[PDB]
Order: sequence, then structure tokens, then C-alpha cells
Amino acid sequence: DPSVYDETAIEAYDLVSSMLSPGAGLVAWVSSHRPLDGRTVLDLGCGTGVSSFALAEAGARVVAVDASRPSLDMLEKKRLDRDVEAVEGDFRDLTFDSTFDVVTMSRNTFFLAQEQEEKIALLRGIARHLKPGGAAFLDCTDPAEFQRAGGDARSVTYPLGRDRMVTVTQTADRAGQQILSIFLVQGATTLTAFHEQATWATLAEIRLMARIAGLEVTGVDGSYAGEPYTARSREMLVVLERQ
Amino acid sequence: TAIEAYDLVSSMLSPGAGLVAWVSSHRPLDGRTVLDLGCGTGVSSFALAEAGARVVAVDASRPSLDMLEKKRLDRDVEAVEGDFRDLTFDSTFDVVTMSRNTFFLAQEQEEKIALLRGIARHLKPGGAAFLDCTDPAEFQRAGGDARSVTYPLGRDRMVTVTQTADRAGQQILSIFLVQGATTLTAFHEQATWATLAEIRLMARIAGLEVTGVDGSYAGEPYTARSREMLVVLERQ
Amino acid sequence: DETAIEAYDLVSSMLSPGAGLVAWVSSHRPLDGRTVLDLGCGTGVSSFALAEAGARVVAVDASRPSLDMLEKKRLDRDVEAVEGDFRDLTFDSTFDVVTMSRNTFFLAQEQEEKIALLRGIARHLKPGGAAFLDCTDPAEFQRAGGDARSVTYPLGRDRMVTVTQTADRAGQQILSIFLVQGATTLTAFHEQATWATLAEIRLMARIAGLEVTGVDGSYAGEPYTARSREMLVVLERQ
Amino acid sequence: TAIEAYDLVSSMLSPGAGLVAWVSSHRPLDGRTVLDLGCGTGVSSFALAEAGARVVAVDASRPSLDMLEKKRLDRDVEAVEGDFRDLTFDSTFDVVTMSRNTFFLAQEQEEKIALLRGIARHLKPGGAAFLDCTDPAEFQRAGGDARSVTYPLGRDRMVTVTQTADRAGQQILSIFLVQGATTLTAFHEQATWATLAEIRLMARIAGLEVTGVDGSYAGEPYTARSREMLVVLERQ
Amino acid sequence: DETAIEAYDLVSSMLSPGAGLVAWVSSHRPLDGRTVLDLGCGTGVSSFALAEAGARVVAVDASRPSLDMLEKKRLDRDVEAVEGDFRDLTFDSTFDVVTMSRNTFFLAQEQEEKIALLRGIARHLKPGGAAFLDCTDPAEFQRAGGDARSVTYPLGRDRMVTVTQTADRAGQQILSIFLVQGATTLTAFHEQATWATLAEIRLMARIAGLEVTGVDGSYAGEPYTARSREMLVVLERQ
Amino acid sequence: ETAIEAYDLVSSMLSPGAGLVAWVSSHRPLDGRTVLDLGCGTGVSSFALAEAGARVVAVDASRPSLDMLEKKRLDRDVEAVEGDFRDLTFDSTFDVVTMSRNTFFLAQEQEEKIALLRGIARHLKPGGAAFLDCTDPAEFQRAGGDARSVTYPLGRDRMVTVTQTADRAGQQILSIFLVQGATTLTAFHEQATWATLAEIRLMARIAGLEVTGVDGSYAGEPYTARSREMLVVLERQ
Ligand SMILES: Nc1ncnc2c1ncn2[C@@H]1O[C@H](CSCC[C@H](N)C(=O)O)[C@@H](O)[C@H]1O
Ligand SMILES: Nc1ncnc2c1ncn2[C@@H]1O[C@H](CSCC[C@H](N)C(=O)O)[C@@H](O)[C@H]1O
Ligand SMILES: Nc1ncnc2c1ncn2[C@@H]1O[C@H](CSCC[C@H](N)C(=O)O)[C@@H](O)[C@H]1O
Ligand SMILES: Nc1ncnc2c1ncn2[C@@H]1O[C@H](CSCC[C@H](N)C(=O)O)[C@@H](O)[C@H]1O
Ligand SMILES: Nc1ncnc2c1ncn2[C@@H]1O[C@H](CSCC[C@H](N)C(=O)O)[C@@H](O)[C@H]1O
Ligand SMILES: Nc1ncnc2c1ncn2[C@@H]1O[C@H](CSCC[C@H](N)C(=O)O)[C@@H](O)[C@H]1O
Repeated sequence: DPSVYDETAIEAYDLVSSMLSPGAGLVAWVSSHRPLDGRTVLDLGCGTGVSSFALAEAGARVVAVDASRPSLDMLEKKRLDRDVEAVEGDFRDLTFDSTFDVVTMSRNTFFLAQEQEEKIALLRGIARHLKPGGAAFLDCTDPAEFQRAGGDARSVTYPLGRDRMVTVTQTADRAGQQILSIFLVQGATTLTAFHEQATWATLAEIRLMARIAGLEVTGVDGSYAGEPYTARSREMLVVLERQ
Repeated sequence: TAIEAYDLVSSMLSPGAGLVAWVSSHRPLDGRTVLDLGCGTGVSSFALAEAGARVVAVDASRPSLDMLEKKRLDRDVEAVEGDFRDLTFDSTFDVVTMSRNTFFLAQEQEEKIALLRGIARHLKPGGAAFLDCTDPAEFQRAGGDARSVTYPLGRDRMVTVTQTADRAGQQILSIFLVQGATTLTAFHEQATWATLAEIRLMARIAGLEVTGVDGSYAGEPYTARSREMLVVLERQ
Repeated sequence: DETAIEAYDLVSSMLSPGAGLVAWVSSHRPLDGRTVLDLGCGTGVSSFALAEAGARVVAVDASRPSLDMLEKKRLDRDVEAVEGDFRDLTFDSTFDVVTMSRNTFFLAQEQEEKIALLRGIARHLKPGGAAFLDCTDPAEFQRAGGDARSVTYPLGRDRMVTVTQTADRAGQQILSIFLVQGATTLTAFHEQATWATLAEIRLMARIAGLEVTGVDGSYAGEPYTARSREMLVVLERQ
Repeated sequence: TAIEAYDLVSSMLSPGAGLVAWVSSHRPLDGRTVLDLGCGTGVSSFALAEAGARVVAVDASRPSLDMLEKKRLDRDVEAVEGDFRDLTFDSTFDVVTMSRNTFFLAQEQEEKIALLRGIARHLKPGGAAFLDCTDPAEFQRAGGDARSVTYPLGRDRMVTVTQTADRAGQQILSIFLVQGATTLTAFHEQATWATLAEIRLMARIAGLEVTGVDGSYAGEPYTARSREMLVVLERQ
Repeated sequence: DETAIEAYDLVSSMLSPGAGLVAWVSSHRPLDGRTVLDLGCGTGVSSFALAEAGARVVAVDASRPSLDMLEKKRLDRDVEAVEGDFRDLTFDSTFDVVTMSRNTFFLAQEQEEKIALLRGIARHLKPGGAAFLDCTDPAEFQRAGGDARSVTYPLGRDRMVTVTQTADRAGQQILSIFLVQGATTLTAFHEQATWATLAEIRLMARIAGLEVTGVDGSYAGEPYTARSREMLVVLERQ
Repeated sequence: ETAIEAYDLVSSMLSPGAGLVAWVSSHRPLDGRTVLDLGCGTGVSSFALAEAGARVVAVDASRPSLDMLEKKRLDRDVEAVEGDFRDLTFDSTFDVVTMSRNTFFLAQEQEEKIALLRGIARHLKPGGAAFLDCTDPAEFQRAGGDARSVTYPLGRDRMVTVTQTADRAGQQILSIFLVQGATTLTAFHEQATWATLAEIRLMARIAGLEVTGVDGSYAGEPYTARSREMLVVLERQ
């Protein structure tokens, strides 16, 4: 069956994201700005729900959007009794109209709207789907981190339990602001490779994009702990609200 | 005295020839009109006029224009006092220039947008604007920690440049300490940089479009290895 | 040499003002009306800042010319200038607060000298008092493999100082050359120090009867971490 | 089997198209004779043959030539066992190629001189030799400390490359660890680099002259910012 | 664990063979017919190199599975395997030489534990004996700011190990993850250590009755300098 | 000329001859031996060699530098000779030939270094040795060749700022020297073309010499990847 290849990749992705990007940091960071217990969350690029389920475990009701039907398939299988509604859609152009208390984009998902005009269209969609007093959250690596080796290939290998491992190889083009991550997930007798390419935006770009789209950046933290964003920050956690 | 030192540093460290050679590879200058924004004491303006151009040189510093005039001799340069964040005249030009990093002296993003609006309003239909910039990645190589380099300025003068930066505010501060055998003059300039991606958006808001970027005065395309960011803009 | 002391006082006044030390110290212990022992006081930049927060300051330096400059500058500030070696303090007296301004602690060069200093600090602390070692994080000194680096700072409109630094990681030695210039003047001096990491200081403190009870990463008082560039050590009697 | 693993690594990480494009920009290949030295399993040789060249391909590894001949099909490539430090046949060619860093596998300087002498002896009057090399400054960036990068090789295979260097001996060692879900094949190559300055000297000794140097397959001039050192040599 | 110990023995045998340790020790104390206490002996990579130089070896480790492997490999070599905690040795023998192989000293984590370890070394040295701490220079652990880095090494033709390290400069903590692989096998283990600089070690040694008497920068015996990447510490009594 | 006086002060303080003398003495005796010191300048190297007992012939193309040498010479056995070390015309042989720190790089083109080395071979007695005192050129590349400045004291009343740029493809290194007192400023510059040890081996062979030793510091450590100096000992083939 052909789609087993993509299913195995989605399973690997879910394992990598579960261990290397748990939802807890996003949940801790969002909660420092807005209450989640009893509120509504629009989670854009929910994937297999690592971010979505952690938001639900904080008491939120989550509407979780992804363009990948197999990833939503895995979310529904793992959902169990969690209050997460899986929705197939393109976060560059949301068709349905509703408004939420908080909107979230997990670590670097915002950079998967590649072109600047795609980021703008995405932000217009976030504005249109935000309650007047709502706030949207862009969980991002500070893009300075992507330029540290001149964009040359670098590889780091992490354990995924004592039976699995993942090697991440990353290259970047500073002029196009492109970053490409190859993921090689291995067990004793298995190897699954998949990749993902993103176009980053700096905080200064996001201020202009937000302004174009009808949003305003109202806060930036430098870590999940809520420290303010400074030159020494390695993360760029953007809070936005309607103009 | 500080304006004199400023003029010497600019004449030696940022001569106008590269800007002229880079602008010339995109637009002819002999006989064309040029609006030179942030002309200062005129180092860029003079080099443009000497390429054939009728130049209108604009600066907000009356004392810098004073020295432009005393050094202009017979070059075709009309010095004008004005704020390039809000130009108040009605001319239209073949070519608009901003010398090395002058663009970064419109500090806030809204000020760069107001400046680029003014530039669009003063371009002829087929004109082109030129932003001579350091690639801002260069400002970030030391984490923004104070670094100093010392340059000769002839056989009798020298300048020490000490720079600090804040990457989050995109601020860069340059302190200039100009010395002779028995003189010391100090001055500083602080700028807010913007990346090419930022400039693409600012251009669009303002009514212009980036139509080319070069990586050096020689005309290499702008790549991740470029250390300069030479932006060409046209009306959309 | 007199011109050297003037140049030193100007550099310290501009690039190491006492305001930061006073703010940090005030985060942990009150100064208004308390007694402060300021060790390695120099020409008084730290000491005057401490006196201006209301402390009764006893200021100790081994450099009689520096103390002379301190006394010239002192005016009515409540600072007593004492010539002495802080590796071996001669007088008996206990204080609410003991201070060592930025990197002065590293001027007791050998580890045994640092230990002798810390014992003196312990013997001059009131039971509830605290000692404060204001230090650069010594990781900062190893940044270029100890190779010579120079940075030039303005000192107002008409003066400047170029600081050239070299370090030897194995001896934990750092050498700073200060070249102070005006239009028609040039004065050079130097200072060589031996740094100690926080881990070393914990040991030396314990040997001397002190305990490291707090470490801040900057004058603003956030905790010391791997990302800190300053190492501001609070110590108390055991 | 290490031969199979090497062929896979080279086919995907250093295909011949780059070398072919670079050589083409200096000499035509359609219908010409080409001597490909250290041809290996023929990644370079077959790209050259597909450009229309008649290729004699020399390697000292008979298992590698076995793989070449297995892969050849109808491509115009003659496989020859030989040591390019001492080529013992007499034919004369239009173009001589050595693929990425193969020139560095003649280890000692005298071996490199012997190799270049053989290249001169096998070049036709208006012919040209091509040394495709990394710029050796790239090998010193980490002080020669061990560094590892892991590359995909399609969906179900990968190679980890671990490199160490010795600046004083100009030695670079590469370990290749090729893996699939249930396989692991390891092999290594050790090389001795030479800078452009050394190559100019070795060339004159051997009877050649460096006539061009490019910094990339796209034919940019070689400069301080180049990361490749592509050398064109002609007979004296 | 059984496969974990085997993976460890392969990694140790190939990435840190005993030959270097023995050549270094032998340049300070000839070993033929001497008694050697090898602390943190593991599966005996250091212990058997020492025995092969002619020493009579007591090899101490807290891991019974590792000592079982040592005993399986021992054959005729003069090594006695003893289960014990080197922070607190309960037997009373004395030795010409005490060895701790590469970075094993850093596995006595806290400063107080290193001191107890060093006291135990002193109590177990004969008159004129010497102890040898084979360490990486901890400056190496601070490149990259403690950020995760990975390096992959072959282990023969058909096995490999990827070592991934992270560090916290303030805690002086270094964590190494070892991922050992064959064509169809994957075994992961890890070790976390607390480093100490030479300056720290001098102090701990003195607190424990010992004295740093020599420091080499490599197994070849050249002196320890700012350029050294290894810190090979020689200790003797009083 | 003030430039030469500043040159002498900078060279005397930032590059004393003592290290060269100690390194050379660890390979050949100097006491009563003959030394050809090429590119002697104002004699910082030549005088330190004479203090070790050498009978020194000191060659330089700058007549004003030689004038200052003769003026500082006083007692010492140093004969100043105006000449071009790429084309030495006198005919004498010596026990030792020296080139002080980085002077070998002032023979700019590779063919000029080869002519120099041929002259060295022609002026060495059999059994003699030649010494090229050099910075390891890797040091010139540490900043990608970007401008870097370091300021050194020159006593209490003088200083010098050295600003260096490099072009790794041309193997060019440019040093600008800004010498100051309280009331003076004198600027001058020197540009050189470096050669690596591997280049020097080949150039030596072409010229009839052989590299027989390389040290990594004046102490005589061996030359390794961690060395920051490249001290080359050469002998006739
Ligand atoms: N235009 C688009 N519209 C919707 N989803 C998109 C998209 N572009 C990318 N995605 C999705 O964005 C996801 C990014 S990975 C993050 C997944 C999840 N939030 C977690 O916490 O792990 C992928 O699932 C991808 O399919
Ligand atoms: N609105 C404005 N805001 C900031 N700087 C302005 C300005 N209008 C003019 N300037 C001038 O911008 C100049 C930057 S320096 C560049 C000067 C000149 N083009 C040269 O080639 O040297 C200063 O002279 C500053 O006074
Ligand atoms: N052993 C010692 N005993 C006393 N003072 C000493 C000393 N070693 C160094 N010092 C003094 O410590 C000072 C260091 S500079 C700090 C000066 C002052 N606290 C300020 O804030 O500027 C010098 O004045 C020096 O003379
Ligand atoms: N004398 C010699 N010394 C070293 N390697 C030699 C050699 N003669 C041939 N070679 C070969 O040089 C090759 C280097 S890699 C092979 C490159 C091949 N042209 C490709 O494009 O992939 C090896 O195959 C090696 O066996
Ligand atoms: N407190 C302690 N007491 C005894 N052994 C300890 C210990 N802490 C760690 N160890 C042991 O120290 C060893 C470190 S690895 C070094 C093993 C061996 N010397 C070799 O050459 O390979 C491990 O075997 C571990 O179990
Ligand atoms: N071709 C050449 N022939 C002779 N001297 C030369 C030369 N090229 C450069 N020089 C000289 O080489 C000298 C280099 S500076 C070193 C001077 C001296 N040995 C010392 O120890 O300070 C200069 O004096 C310069 O004039």
C-alpha cells in the first residue's frame, strides 16, 4: 500500500515532535499571557496534535487545523477523550469563519507560510479569527540561530528513548532566509528520512507584516519562562492582538 | 570642528566612487538628474556631479550644507535644507541616491516608510532609487560587543571607530575619535538597520518595488556571502 | 605617576562608576546608616558612591598616592582613608558590609593570598553582615584565546582610553594596558590580575570561614547562569 | 561492497554535472578525447561521456573499474588500471580531468609533481587539464578537530562523514559511514592538500602553467571568499 | 545492561585505549613490579594496560556488571577486581601508584565528593607514591557554549558510536550521550560528570593532604599551557 | 626621516632580536662565526646577533635605514652593506644567514623568493645554515583578512597601533603602523606576500637548499598544527 510510506513518515514526525518539542513549553508560555481553562484555542498547523493535546490538557477547547490529512488521521487516533476538533485546511486561506480567545502556532510553524505575502495572508486570517480581546501566539526560534554557521550543514543527534534516535541536519540560505531540516529517525533495524523547509522572518519583519494584516505585536518573550526578548535571546515568542 | 572631522572620515572611508560605479551600471548619469538624500558635506554629491549629473543634494544639517558649499567649487550641485522623512518640493528625478548606510538614519520603520514614500513621489516614471547599505549581518558578528578599528587618514591624521550594536533593537552605534599630532575630535552616529526582507515590505507599503540587489559595488548578485546590500528600487 | 593616578581616576570614573555596585549591594543589605569596609578603594569611586547611599565608609588601599587623590576628591563625604594591605588587615573593627569593586578581588594574585584576604574579610564582618565581590565572569577573559585585543572608549568630548588586554588561561592571568589620551597628552598604566571562577571562590570561602550565599549575573540582580557575563558574589560568615 | 557504498555517496553528493559544466565553460567536450584520472566507479567519467566526449578513465582500484564497466552500458568510456603518479601509456588528449579533490590523493609533493608531469605528457598542444578541488582553507575551519555531518542518500540510506585534519602536514582524513535500515558499511580516504600557490610551483616544475582559476562551477573568479579552487592548467 | 556494558567496553577500548595513560604514568613512576590502585576501573581497559606494563593492579569499580566483564577479559593478567565506591574506600592497602582514567575523576560529582575521593587517595598512597588524574581540559567542554554537539566515530569496520554532548558552564556539568550502532543493533547509554579546573584541583588536593606536583598537556608529557587540550594531573603527598 | 625612527622604535620593542638569537643559537654557534643578516633594517637583528659574538654583514636596500644602523652601531662588529637581497652581487660565504621576523615575505613574488633563496645558497659555507624567522601565515587568516587593530605601549611616552588586512587568495598581508606620543603622530605601512612551509619546501628545492628543520617557537618546540610561528632552518643540498 503506497500511503504506508507517508504514514511511516508521519509516525516518525510525531515521535520527533513529541520528544524534542513537547507542548508543555508553549502551554506554559501562552498561559503567562492569557488563561486557557475554559477558553477556545485555534491551533494552526496542528499536525499530529502534540501542541493541540497539551492545550486541551490545560482546559482549552481546541480547533486544530492542518493541511495534512494523514497527520489529522493520526491526531484523531491519538485523541481519545481530549477536546480537540480536527479540521483540514490551509492556514494561508481559512474558509470557515469563527473567532477564538487564543490562536497558537507551535515552534516555527509560522515559518511554513513561505513567501512574505503568504505570511501576510496567514496573519490576515489570524486577525479575522481572533476575538476583539484575543491574542495570537507565534512560537519561533530566534532566526539568528539559523545563521550561526553561515548556513553550512550541521548535524546533531538526539536519543528518542533508548531504542530510537534522530539525526537533524540543517542548512540555510541567509539571503533567501531559507532553512532546511533533514530528519533521519533510526532504530536498531529501521530508518525513516523526511525533511521540512521554512522561510524565516525576523521580529522587525513580523511587526510590518502584522501591521499590514491588521494586527499589532503587543509582546515578545525570549524563552518559555517569559523573560523579555533581548539581543541574548535564542527564542522569539511573539504575542499579537487585533489593531 | 566635528563637521570637519566628519568630512575627512567620510572622504577617506566612504568615497563616492563606488556608489557612482554601482548606480552607473543600472542607470546612466551623464546629463541625468539626481536627488541625493542625506548629502552631508557632499562626498557622494560631488562624485555624482563629476559623473555628469545635475544633483540636488538634501540634508537636515545646516552646518554640513555650509561645508558642502565651501567645497563645491564649480560642481553642478544644488544644496537644499530639508528632512528626507518629509520632502516639501515638487521635482521629479531620473535617479535618487542615499550613500552608505544613510538609509539607516531614518530610525523607526515608519520613518523609513515615509522616506520611501517621498522617494517614490520624486522618481520619474522610468527612474530608479539606490540604497547603498552595509549588509546588517556585518553589524552582528561580535554579539554587538564593543569593537574598535583604527584607520590612517593621510600621513598626519587617523580615526578610531568603536562600534556597539543591539540586535534586538537593530541599533548600531559608531563612535569616531579623529586624531592628529596635537588634536582630538570625537563624534558619534547611531542608526537603526533594516534587512533586505524588511526593505521589500517597506518598499511595497510606500509604493516602490525592489527590482535588483547587488552584493558589491562591482555588481555581483546579492547572496548569503555578500557583505554589502545595494538595493535598487523602482515605482510599482 | 601623579598624572598616572589622575588618568586612572578618570578611567574608573567613566567605565566603572560606583552606581552599579551600590545598586547591587542595596539589593541584599541596607547601606543608609550602616558601616562599609571598602577594600582596594583606589581613588574612591566605589567609596564615594557608598558614602552617597548613606554609609559610613572605611576605605583601604595599599597605594598612598591613590589615597591622596581620594582625600583631595572627598569633600565632606564620610570616608576614612586607610593605607593598608587587604591581604593582612592591621586594625580590629567589624562592619555591616565589605565591598570589593569590579575585579579588585582578582588583585590578590595567588590563591593563598585570596584565602588570606577572605579570612580578613570574615574577621571584619559583623555576625549578620555580608561581603560583596564585584567581578567580571572570567569566561569573558578567555574569549580570543588570550590573544591581545584592544578596545577604545571615549572619556568625554576631549579624552579617550584604549584598553589592550591579554590573558593566559593556564595561569588564569589577565593583563590590561590602559593608554589614556587627550589632544596633547598621553599616559599609560597597566594592571595584572589572577582570576578565580565561582567554583574556586566557593572553596576558598569555605577554607576562610565564609559561605557563598548568593551570586548574581548582573547589577540588576538576576541569577548567575551559564549566560551571565558578570559574577557578583555575596558571602557571609559560616 | 565498499565500492557500492562509495558509488552511492559520490553519485548523490558529488555528481559529475558540476565538473562537466565547469570544464565545458573552458573547452568543448562534444567529440573530444578526455583523460579522467582517478575515475573511480565513473561518476565523473559518465557525465563527461554524456557530454559527447570519448573518455579514457584511469583508476588504481580494480574493484572500482569493475563497477564502472558494470555501469557503462553504451557510454563511450574505456576503463584502464593504472597509477596516475606514473602513467605508462602514450596517448595524448584534448582534456584531462580530476574530479573533486582527487588531485590531493597523490599525497607527497613529489607525487603531485610526478602526476602533473604525466598530465603534461598526455596533453595535446591546445589542450587543458582541470583540477576540481575544495579550497583547502575549508579544511582548517575547525582547527582540524573532528566534525561530522550526516547526509540523506535517498529515502532509506544515509552517510555520516567524519573529518579530521592536520594543518602542519596538510592532511585531511574523511571517514564515511553508510547506513540503511539493516546495513552499515564504513570506509575512509586520506588526502594531502595543496594551496593554489603550491600548485603554481608544482606546475612549473612539471612543465605546465596555471592559466585559470575559478571559485565555483558557475565560473566566478577565484578570490579570498571562494570555497572551491578549480584549476585550469596548460602546457608551457 | 549486558549489551550496554559490552557497548561501553567497545567504546572505551577504541576511543580511550590504555596505552596513553600508561606511557604518561610511566614517565613519572616506572610501573614494572609496582602496585597500582586503578579507581573507576570499569571493564579494565586502563587496568589491563597497566598490568601489561608489569604492574600489580587492584581495580575498583561500583558497577558489578563492569567488573564481571573485566574478570572475563582478564586471562593471566595481574588484576584484582574489587567492588567499591571510590568516594569511600573501605580497605586499607597502600600502593605505589593510584590511577583514574580519562575524566573518571569528574564522576565524583560535587566538590565535597572530589575532596573525599582525594582524601581516600592520600590514605592509600605508600610513602613516595603518586596519583594520576587523566582529564580533558574543561575548556574543551565550553566551546559552543554548552550547546548540543555530535561527533560520530567508527568502531572497527562494522560498528560506530555517535557521541552527543551538552554542558552547563555555571554548574560545570557535562552530559555525554553515547549511541552505539551496528548494521542491526542500537544501544544507547549516557554519563554526566562535573568538571573541575586545575585551580580547583590544587585547592581540593591541599584540603585532602595532597599537592599537585606536575601537570602535563598530553600523553607525550609536554607541559600544561593555555594551548593544552588535556589536563593530566600528578599528585603527591603533603 | 621620522618614519625610520618610528620603524626602529616599533621594531626594537615589538620584535627584539633576542628571540631570533636564541633560536638560531640552538641550531648553530654564533660566537666568532660569520653571519649574513638579510634585510637588516636599522639593525635590531644585526646588533642582537653581534652581542652573541657574531661577525655580522648586514644587508639592506634602504640607505636611510643603514645610516641609522651605523649611527647606533658604536662598538659592534656589524658591516652595513647597501644591496638587494634578491640579487646579491658580492661573493662571500658565511656560517649563518638570517632573516628577521617576516622579512622573507618582503621578497614578494614566488620567483623573487626563489632568487633570494638561490643567493642564500650561494653565500652559505658547506655546513652552514640559513634561518627564516616567520609568523605562521595561518595567523594572517584568522579574521578572514578583515581589518583588525591592536595598540601596544612603547614605553611610557609612546605607543603604536597596528592595523592589518589580508587577502588570502593573493597571500597579501598589509600592516599599517600608527606611532604616537603626546604631541606627535607618524604613520607608515608595510605589505608582504606570505608563503606556507609547503611552498618554502618547494622553493628551497628549486634554489638548491633543503628545509632541514622547522620550529614552532623560539623555545624550539616542534612545528605542529598548534604553532603560531614558523621558524625555518635551511641547509645546502
Ligand atoms: N499552509 C498550511 N496550512 C495548514 N497546515 C500547514 C500549512 N503548511 C504547513 N502546515 C502544517 O504545519 C505543520 C507543522 S509541524 C507542527 C505540528 C504540531 N503543531 C506540533 O506541535 O508538532 C505540519 O503538520 C504541516 O502539515
Ligand atoms: N532627515 C534626516 N535624518 C537624518 N539624517 C539626515 C536627514 N537629512 C539629512 N541627513 C544627513 O544624513 C547624513 C548621513 S552621512 C552621509 C553624507 C554624504 N552622503 C556622504 O557621502 O558622506 C548626515 O549628514 C545627516 O545630517
Ligand atoms: N594588596 C592590596 N591591598 C590593598 N589595596 C590593594 C592591594 N592590591 C591592590 N590594591 C588596590 O586595589 C585597587 C584596584 S582598582 C579599584 C579602585 C576603586 N575601588 C574603584 O572603584 O575605582 C588599586 O587602587 C590598588 O592599589
Ligand atoms: N594513484 C592513485 N592514487 C590514489 N588514488 C588513485 C590513484 N589512481 C586512481 N585513484 C583513485 O582516485 C579515486 C578518488 S575518488 C573517485 C572520483 C571519481 N572520479 C568520482 O567522480 O567519483 C579513487 O577511486 C582512487 O582509487
Ligand atoms: N563513585 C564511584 N566509585 C567507583 N567507581 C565509580 C564511581 N562513579 C563511577 N564509577 C565508575 O567509573 C567508571 C568510569 S569509565 C572508566 C573505565 C575504565 N577506567 C576505562 O579505562 O575504561 C565506570 O566504570 C563507573 O562505574
Ligand atoms: N629586496 C630587498 N633587499 C634588501 N632589503 C630589503 C629588501 N626588501 C625589503 N628590504 C628591507 O627589509 C627590511 C625589513 S624589516 C626588518 C629589519 C631588521 N632585520 C629588524 O630586525 O628589525 C626593511 O629594512 C627593508 O628595507
